[PDB]
Amino acid sequence: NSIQIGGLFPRGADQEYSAFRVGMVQFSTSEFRLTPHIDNLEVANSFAVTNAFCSQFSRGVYAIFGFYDKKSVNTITSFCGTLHVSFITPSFPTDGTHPFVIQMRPDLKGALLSLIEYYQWDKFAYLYDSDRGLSTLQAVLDSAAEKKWQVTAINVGNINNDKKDETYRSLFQDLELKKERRVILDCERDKVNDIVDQVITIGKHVKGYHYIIANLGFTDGDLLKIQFGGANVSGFQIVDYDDSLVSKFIERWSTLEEKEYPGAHTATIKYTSALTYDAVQVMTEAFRNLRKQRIEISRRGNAGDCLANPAVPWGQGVEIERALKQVQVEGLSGNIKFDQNGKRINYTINIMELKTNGPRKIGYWSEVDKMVVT
Amino acid sequence: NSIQIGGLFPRGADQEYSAFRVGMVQFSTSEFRLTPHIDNLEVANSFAVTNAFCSQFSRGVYAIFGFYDKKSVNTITSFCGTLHVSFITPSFPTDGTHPFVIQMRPDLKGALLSLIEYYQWDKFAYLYDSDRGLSTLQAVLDSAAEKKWQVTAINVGNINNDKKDETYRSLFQDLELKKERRVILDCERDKVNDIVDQVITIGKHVKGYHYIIANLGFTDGDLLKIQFGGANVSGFQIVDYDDSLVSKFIERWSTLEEKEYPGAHTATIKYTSALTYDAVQVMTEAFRNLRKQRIEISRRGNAGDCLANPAVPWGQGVEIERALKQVQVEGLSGNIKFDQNGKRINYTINIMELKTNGPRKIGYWSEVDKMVVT
Amino acid sequence: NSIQIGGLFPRGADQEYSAFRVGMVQFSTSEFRLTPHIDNLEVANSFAVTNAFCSQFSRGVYAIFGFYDKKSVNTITSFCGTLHVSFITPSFPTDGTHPFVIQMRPDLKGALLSLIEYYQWDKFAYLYDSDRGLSTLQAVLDSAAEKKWQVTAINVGNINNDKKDETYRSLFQDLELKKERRVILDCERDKVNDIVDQVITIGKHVKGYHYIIANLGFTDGDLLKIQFGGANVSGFQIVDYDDSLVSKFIERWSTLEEKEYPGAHTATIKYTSALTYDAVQVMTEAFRNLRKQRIEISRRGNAGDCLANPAVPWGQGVEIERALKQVQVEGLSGNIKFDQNGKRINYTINIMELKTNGPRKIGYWSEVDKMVVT
Amino acid sequence: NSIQIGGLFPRGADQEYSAFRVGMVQFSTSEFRLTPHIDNLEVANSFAVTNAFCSQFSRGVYAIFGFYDKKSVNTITSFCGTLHVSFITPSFPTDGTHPFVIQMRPDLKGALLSLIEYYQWDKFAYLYDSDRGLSTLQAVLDSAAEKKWQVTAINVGNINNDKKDETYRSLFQDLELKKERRVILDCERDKVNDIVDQVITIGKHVKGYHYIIANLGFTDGDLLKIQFGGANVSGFQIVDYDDSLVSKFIERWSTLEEKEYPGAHTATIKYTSALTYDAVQVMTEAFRNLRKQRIEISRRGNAGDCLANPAVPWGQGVEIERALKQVQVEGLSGNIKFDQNGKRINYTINIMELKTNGPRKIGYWSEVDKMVVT
Ligand SMILES: *[C@@H]1O[C@H](CO)[C@@H](O[C@@H]2O[C@H](CO)[C@@H](O[C@@H]3O[C@H](CO)[C@@H](O)[C@H](O)[C@@H]3O)[C@H](O)[C@H]2NC(C)=O)[C@H](O)[C@H]1NC(C)=O
Ligand SMILES: *[C@@H]1O[C@H](CO)[C@@H](O[C@@H]2O[C@H](CO)[C@@H](O[C@@H]3O[C@H](CO)[C@@H](O)[C@H](O)[C@@H]3O)[C@H](O)[C@H]2NC(C)=O)[C@H](O)[C@H]1NC(C)=O
Ligand SMILES: *[C@@H]1O[C@H](CO)[C@@H](O[C@@H]2O[C@H](CO)[C@@H](O)[C@H](O)[C@H]2NC(C)=O)[C@H](O)[C@H]1NC(C)=O
Ligand SMILES: *[C@@H]1O[C@H](CO)[C@@H](O[C@@H]2O[C@H](CO)[C@@H](O)[C@H](O)[C@H]2NC(C)=O)[C@H](O)[C@H]1NC(C)=O
Ligand SMILES: *[C@@H]1O[C@H](CO)[C@@H](O)[C@H](O)[C@H]1NC(C)=O
Repeated sequence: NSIQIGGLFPRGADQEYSAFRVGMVQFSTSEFRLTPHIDNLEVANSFAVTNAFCSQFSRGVYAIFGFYDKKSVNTITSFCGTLHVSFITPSFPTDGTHPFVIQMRPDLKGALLSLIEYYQWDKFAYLYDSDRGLSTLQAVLDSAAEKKWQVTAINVGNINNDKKDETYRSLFQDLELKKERRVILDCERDKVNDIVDQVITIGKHVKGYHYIIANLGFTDGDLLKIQFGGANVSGFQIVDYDDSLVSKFIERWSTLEEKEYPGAHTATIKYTSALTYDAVQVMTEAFRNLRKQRIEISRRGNAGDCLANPAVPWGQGVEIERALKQVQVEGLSGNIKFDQNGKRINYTINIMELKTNGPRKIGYWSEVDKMVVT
Repeated sequence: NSIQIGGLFPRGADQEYSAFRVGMVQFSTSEFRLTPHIDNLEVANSFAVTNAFCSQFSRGVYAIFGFYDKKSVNTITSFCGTLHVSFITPSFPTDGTHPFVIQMRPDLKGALLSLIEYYQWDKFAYLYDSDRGLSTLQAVLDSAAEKKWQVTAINVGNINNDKKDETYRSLFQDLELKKERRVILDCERDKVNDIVDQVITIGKHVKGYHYIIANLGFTDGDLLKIQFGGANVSGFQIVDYDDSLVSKFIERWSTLEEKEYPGAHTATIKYTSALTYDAVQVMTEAFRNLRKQRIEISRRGNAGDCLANPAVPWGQGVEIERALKQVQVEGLSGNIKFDQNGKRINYTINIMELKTNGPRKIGYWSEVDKMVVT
Repeated sequence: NSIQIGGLFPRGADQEYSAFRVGMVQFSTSEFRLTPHIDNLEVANSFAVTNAFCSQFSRGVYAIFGFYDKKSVNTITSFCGTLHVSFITPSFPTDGTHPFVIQMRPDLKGALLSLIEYYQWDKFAYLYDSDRGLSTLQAVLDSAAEKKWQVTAINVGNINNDKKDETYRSLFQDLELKKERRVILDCERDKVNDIVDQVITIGKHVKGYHYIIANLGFTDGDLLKIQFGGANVSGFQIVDYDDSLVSKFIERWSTLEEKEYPGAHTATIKYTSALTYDAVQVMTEAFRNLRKQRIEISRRGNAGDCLANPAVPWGQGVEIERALKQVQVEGLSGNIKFDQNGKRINYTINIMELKTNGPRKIGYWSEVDKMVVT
Repeated sequence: NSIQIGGLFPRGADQEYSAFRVGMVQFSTSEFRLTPHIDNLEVANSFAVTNAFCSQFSRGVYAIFGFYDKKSVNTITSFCGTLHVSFITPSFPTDGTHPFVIQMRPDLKGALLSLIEYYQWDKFAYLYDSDRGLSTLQAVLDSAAEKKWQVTAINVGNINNDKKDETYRSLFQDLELKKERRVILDCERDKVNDIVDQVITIGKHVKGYHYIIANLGFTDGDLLKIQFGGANVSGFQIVDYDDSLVSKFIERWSTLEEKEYPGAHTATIKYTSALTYDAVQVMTEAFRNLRKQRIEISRRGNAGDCLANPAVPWGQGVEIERALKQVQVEGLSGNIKFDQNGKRINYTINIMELKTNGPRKIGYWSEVDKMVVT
């Protein structure tokens, strides 16, 4: 017995595929090994996404894995809900419940607002980018209306990097004359690097400037640049380099080669690859459970076409979904347990503060409890 | 001749289809005819939208008319840009550049900001509905940062229709706490109607307050239940009922046998229906210019499917776009001229106020010239 | 042993006839049965009233139930007092003392004056209607002269359904001129509803005002519109929904259907229909008491003619009157007991306020004890 | 040329019947005669009024003359407007439009308010009775709210005679609370006489106190009982004993004995009798106009009864209305012209002021022209 799945990846994501492959070989059960059919593409292009989805569907697949973007999420969820097909993804959670989706990335509004309240903040600048949804923006606006914060929201994605050098100085002079020292960067890792580059270029990271990063990849980017800048820099992390699971994994990982396993001859891993590992873990766990419950959801014939009207659902997929969301596992990202919808719950996020010696875990946040300090 | 096209109407757009039929019968002639294949659907279901698009593309149409929403726009844009088939629509404009799309609804951010500057506001509230987009919210936030305002933003989209009575009351109570007299509603017609009902109920339409309907359909809502409260009320209009063309159209529209043409026996008309009328007009003019240019625009049953891998378009489509964006004509919305990206230009927006003796066009706004008073 | 009676109802009073039947079946048989002959008619047309009265007196009835108006009351009073035929009615009591008339409606003047003294008013407005008499107006004017008040009286009855909005708006504007915030409506359900709609339209139900509905139908009106405006709204009630008999009756009453029992599938009930039910109870009790006293009230022959000269009144009629003015029971309206003139006594009027949570009683008013607080 | 009519008179009306006979004489056209069937009754008893009406309608009458009060007017209006039967009366007009009713008495609100203004009044009192309608009271309160008056209204018709000494005493003492020196008396003849008697008893008839008689007969009561005292006293006069016609009539009125013509040997005549005279005159004139228009209105004791179901009128009746509301003569009351409703149009009232010498005509009030000076 062997289950066939479909994988969707962007054009330029080597480390995530490396993690997927190493997880496949590690967790490979001689009882049943998985056969993934891979499709690389431009995740933003919804046409290519739909073409790939239809191709995987015509191949008779029970579950799909891959990333989605802001311009490719609604079609994904709609297809999954209409065909009752399972889509696993470490990408940003959806702006609301969406059945038949497995979110391996935890929310961030909670821990972020907790950190804010903890540092006793009342005024700051939220520099955001429309890449992972705008739920955090709406969340902070609501919490500002609640606690009466004088927050200033500013988008940066529409600004061309070419012309985004003079407007930068303009807005920074505005912040200086307004004394907007506190900032929150809800942007992508690459954009975060670009912005810290511009900052080091202007040197506006003097004492008082308390920078916060609204992402889980704190140690992923470059922080040795602002290490000794005397600037309050904070962030979150989801993978703990302290536990033994992560330690043995990173051993076996950095002990690899960048020839057949790109982006794997180092230590600093990206939370995306860790969530891919955990997703392979949960997938094999759910398939083992389905095989042990005496349930054979194996389709006799091909699932057929996607655009074929009317919709052609099937209950074995509903059982698959109920199986994925009936799981409780450990991985590089900590504890893993989903609710009835598909989100991830019972998790912990390690808060980190940048210092001269380097980053230090200054506490942890969870859902049952608020932010904790150690 | 006889040229066929498609229509992607929602389930609940009757006035729009009525105006579509009206334009079809009026602008029609013997030079050729327009054959629309219509589809009434759930416009948020990206799966259904994709099915309808692929269908109308298999039939070999030359263009498409219809609608979309935040949960269906990227699919349409990518499909049209990959297949080079055009797509006309009165729905909200795309937050960016997108080819093979003709957007009939002009932008609103500019006129809104000009009006706010005219009234010289510094601290106010903004009630938005996530279900329609947030570009305007982001624009106003940027302008506030650049102008030191106090914008209290609030989402009213997640509010179901089962208990949306105490929610608004608590909301406006909280606003009264913050001493919020000035408000801006960026919502559809039904939502603004409900909000106004609750305002009246809590008696918040009296002198001292202000309201601004961030929509081109000012006189389309039941603006009479508040015309006598005593509160400032401003808004925007795109159809000028004091023009010759609008009156000559109403002469035939108010006598249309509503049973036959739903939502027709009246003198009011939603701006979506007017933009649909203008859309029929512009596509007719474009195909007429094209047929009168000595170009072979013959297309046979050689399209087939939409998921063709590789996906090859037909190069004649690019011509239609070049001809659909080279139209400079007048209609219910006023002047109509498009740019290279499909957005509208050289347009006018009548800034209206509400007085006890009815609304009155206090001024006009444009993109080349800022707000103008009279 | 079926006892014949008559009934006079307007054209539009169906809830009242429904309650009449409910009562006829509740007290159906103690030692006998009843038999009503109904007549619907324009009650303000004294000609039809006279025709009905004469037709019923010809059928040899022992009593009569029905309504009247300001312009159909002297006819009833005279005919009854000359022919010795009782007349039970919930309509407005007479502007004086008249025999052979049982007025089931209590007087509202005393409680209204006590309430006005309680709120300590000195200058206010009184909106009256030429519908049920001006006795209240005369009483309040006299008490004003005796207490140095400033009453602004306005008639709102002699206006058609063609300029209502203009009339009410101009009226309340004239009020605003005098800075009048305290108002008293002596109108009925329809008029108060219209006035409330209009005052909401102009926004005068907000904090800083005070209204008093001078009718026992406080809850019977639609107050849900102004429950949240923030303005005082006082009123009177005669049926305590929080009682035992009222609760059992409303349980038995809301279960019925609007097909056989119009206006009998709700939780509320107008004081007119409640008084109708109580009147059925009164008539039953009186005739049963007569049967207990062993009185053969049978006619020796036919009643005769309604206009016979010399008009001869059958003596037994007098005794009937006594049995109607001697009974004391407990019903919806409360302690039902009459005096030697037909009026009501030992009654209780529950004063009510409209708080945001809903109409919550504050006290009660009696004839021996003035307004009580609670 | 022999017409039978009906007359309704109170039990105690002498001057009115005397004038009726004198008029039937002075207009006994040799062409045709008017045979009256007279009925003396208690006009405050709707039963007797209706019985008499039916008796006269049975004997085949074409027109009916008589009086009524606030307790018998709606009966008359309904019976007439239903059976299409004319009813002439000098009694108080009807508040509204009631067809088939000739109202020879002019209204009084106009001249009354015009006088109030001509004397520059701002605050005063108004003692009325409930026996002739509250129209004047309502008009006064309306024009007060419109002209910012401080008016103290009182009802003095609900009190007996023995309890007047104390009641009137306390009433006047309270009236002096606001130091009232200007009062209006909209009462009957006996009422005003008792009022002025109690006044002189209390001694408040001295200068400073201004009284007004709100009626047309400011010559009949004790014009001299309170004359001496220099106290401002005013009044109205519909008749003018100086005119030639009135003098030629009074010359015979006085000479005429009292036995066969009770209440006749005098020089002053209660306005009711003058209007009775004018009524006979106009009825003769109308029947003459009809007999001249070559019209047959043959009617007799065949029309049937009053309570017939369904009450059917007869066409030839309506014409008589057009024959009474479309005539014009010059009698005691002056120019007589009616409208489509039945009331007068172009009457000329005279004003009178009392001095130690006697009454003196001040000016005259009309409908088109307001008060006038001589
Ligand atoms: C940057 O990081 C340093 C790390 O220690 C922060 O230092 C201490 O942090 C607290 C809170 O994070 C600061 O204080 C608060 O103190 C003010 C009084 O100044 C009080 O009103 C507030 O209620 C709150 O308790 C404190 O000033 C700061 N420094 C010291 C010497 O304790 C620092 O706050 C972080 N932010 C910046 C802008 O440096
Ligand atoms: C509703 O609209 C009326 C329009 O009359 C607004 O009255 C407006 O009143 C304000 C008062 O602050 C005026 O502002 C002023 O101009 C004078 C003279 O330059 C200046 O000295 C003041 O400091 C203030 O800036 C405003 O001009 C006037 N409207 C217009 C069109 O001129 C009323 O405020 C509006 N209601 C609300 C709630 O906004
Ligand atoms: C409305 O109701 C409030 C609360 O009952 C009234 O406020 C009272 O008004 C009197 C004046 O008559 C004040 O002395 C009191 O302090 C007020 N509060 C209380 C708790 O008694 C108010 O007057 C009423 N009328 C209006 C127009 O608001
Ligand atoms: C009573 O009548 C007299 C004259 O007949 C009125 O008198 C003068 O009238 C002018 C007109 O406004 C007033 O300004 C004077 O005050 C009047 N003089 C006096 C001595 O009163 C008078 O106004 C009338 N009213 C009263 C109450 O006497
Ligand atoms: C805008 O449109 C109007 C109407 O067609 C036209 O007259 C005007 O020239 C246009 N503006 C420009 C800049 O072309």
